Amino acid sequence: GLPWYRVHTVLINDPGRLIAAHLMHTALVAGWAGSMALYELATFDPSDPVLNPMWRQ
Amino acid sequence: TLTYDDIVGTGLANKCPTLDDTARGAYPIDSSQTYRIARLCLQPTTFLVKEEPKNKRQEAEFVPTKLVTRETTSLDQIQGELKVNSDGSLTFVEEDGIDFQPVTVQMAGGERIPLLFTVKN
Ligand code: CLA
Ligand code: CLA
Ligand code: CLA
Ligand code: CLA
Ligand code: CLA
Ligand SMILES: CC1=C(/C=C/C(C)=C/C=C/C(C)=C/C=C/C=C(C)/C=C/C=C(C)/C=C/C2=C(C)CCCC2(C)C)C(C)(C)CCC1
Ligand SMILES: CCCCCCCCCCCCO[C@@H]1O[C@H](CO)[C@@H](O[C@H]2O[C@H](CO)[C@@H](O)[C@H](O)[C@H]2O)[C@H](O)[C@H]1O
Ligand SMILES: CCCCCCCS[C@@H]1O[C@H](CO)[C@@H](O)[C@H](O)[C@H]1O
Repeated sequence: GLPWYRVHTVLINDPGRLIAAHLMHTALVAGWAGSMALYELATFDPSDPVLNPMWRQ
Repeated sequence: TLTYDDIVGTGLANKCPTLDDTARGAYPIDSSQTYRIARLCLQPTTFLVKEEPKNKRQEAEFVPTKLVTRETTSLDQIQGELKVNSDGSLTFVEEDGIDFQPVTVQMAGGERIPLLFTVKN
């Protein structure tokens, strides 16, 4: 069968499923962006942009 | 001349009475007569809270806040003595009334500041 490092080659001749996989990747990236922003908001201290700005945190 | 049923639920009960733009006259004070304040009303429109800086040597500012306990903030039905002093000055001595309100305001970022808004004594 396909070796583990080639499992995704089944997409090469399946435009529909390739688009699905790309949609899923895009979903994951957008989801990461959302999650990351939420976590940063849950941990960010806005009270001192002078000596405690975002890049210190 | 409003009744309770005109007023109930409108938010008007937490507002102090007002005077027209025409009321710019003068109320004469007779030194011989005794005076009282029959009704004192105080309606807060803004609650400011002094920020607490980190370096402690920076000028602290009073910042705006958001009222979160609704139209429950006004002091009213306060009465007291109005003394005429030797120098012609007047001194109000509060004797009674609804002269406090617990108030919670919220700072930017969510910190809540409860206070006993008051003019007791
Ligand atoms: C963008 C991500 C992505 C997408 C769109 C695809 C898409 C596809 N995969 Mg691939 N795959 C991926 C990542 C992805 N894969 C990763 C990271 C691995 C290594 C685990 C694999 C290993 C793999 C194998 C062995 C096979 C596929 C196969 C396929 C095809 C069929 C679906 C399937 O069985 O996947 C199954 C994939 C998973 C269930 C991924 C596991 C999820 C990981 C482990 C994270 C766990 C998720 C959880 C929410 C996060 C935990 C957080 C942690 C703190 C606990 C489809 C084209 C199949 C195929 O068609 O072969 C011919 C197939 O046999 N994939
Ligand atoms: C645009 C990015 C991109 C895309 C769409 C592909 C797509 C492909 N690669 Mg290629 N490749 C890429 C970049 C990419 N590659 C990069 C940057 C490298 C150097 C690291 C390679 C080196 C490489 C080799 C050596 C091979 C491929 C192969 C393949 C084919 C099969 C892949 C598969 O089934 O993996 C299956 C993978 C798994 C089941 C698990 C992999 C788990 C990885 C190692 C760790 C976890 C990764 C993590 C989840 C990703 C985080 C996101 C990332 C941005 C950091 C598929 C066409 C294979 C091929 O040509 O087959 C004919 C193959 O042999 N690629
Ligand atoms: C007709 C004009 C047209 C338009 C506007 C696009 C636009 C796009 N195509 Mg392309 N494509 C076209 C013609 C078109 N294509 C043709 C004729 C072919 C040959 C069949 C392709 C083959 C092709 C492939 C194989 C792939 C794309 C992909 C993409 C997307 C990559 C960017 C992305 O995902 O952003 C992120 C998305 C957003 C920010 C939101 C988009 C909002 C959507 C479009 C609203 C939905 C409207 C409609 C009902 C959905 C389908 C519309 C369709 C025109 C795309 C983008 C939406 C890639 C993709 O879909 O990856 C996920 C991809 O893998 N296209
Ligand atoms: C420019 C931006 C960019 C590009 C070009 C890619 C490209 C890719 N990503 Mg995506 N990704 C991105 C941004 C990007 N990513 C972002 C911002 C996020 C949010 C964190 C993701 C989240 C994400 C997930 C969850 C997955 C992908 C996967 C993929 C691969 C799908 C094709 C494949 O089968 O490769 C085959 C695999 C390779 C060619 C190996 C890539 C190895 C990378 C470059 C380094 C891995 C480091 C090390 C070995 C393991 C990490 C440490 C470990 C302890 C976690 C492709 C390489 C999928 C994948 O890897 O499938 C197996 C997958 O599951 N990405
Ligand atoms: C729907 C539209 C949309 C909008 C308005 C936003 C807006 C935003 N995104 Mg989100 N995002 C979206 C869709 C969107 N996103 C999608 C579909 C994904 C999944 C892929 C993401 C994944 C994502 C991640 C992982 C992150 C964001 C982040 C952000 C913020 C920073 C933007 C930035 O710096 O990008 C910069 C964009 C570029 C530098 C674009 C480079 C374009 C290259 C150079 C083009 C190369 C190819 C081209 C064909 C070359 C020829 C061009 C031609 C004219 C010559 C901003 C609020 C960031 C954030 O703050 O998260 C909370 C962040 O980390 N987004
Ligand atoms: C369904 C639905 C929905 C929902 C959705 C959601 C909720 C989503 C979520 C999403 C999410 C929440 C996502 C997330 C994602 C994430 C990710 C994707 C991540 C990844 C990661 C990575 C990849 C990493 C790696 C690493 C490590 C681990 C270590 C170091 C190095 C590195 C960085 C490499 C709604 C309601 C809207 C509507 C429609 C329907
Ligand atoms: C569709 C999915 C939506 C999911 C929603 C998830 C959103 C998560 C991020 C939003 C920001 C949350 O921000 C949240 O704020 C308050 C105050 O800073 C913090 O709360 C912390 O501080 C406050 C005030 O000092 C304390 O009363 C509380 O006990 C303490 O845990 C949380 O630790 C933080 O996480
Ligand atoms: C998808 C986002 C839904 C979650 C929004 C959470 C409310 S927003 C949240 O409010 C807190 C208290 O006022 C602040 O400390 C914090 O900085 C702010 O991000």
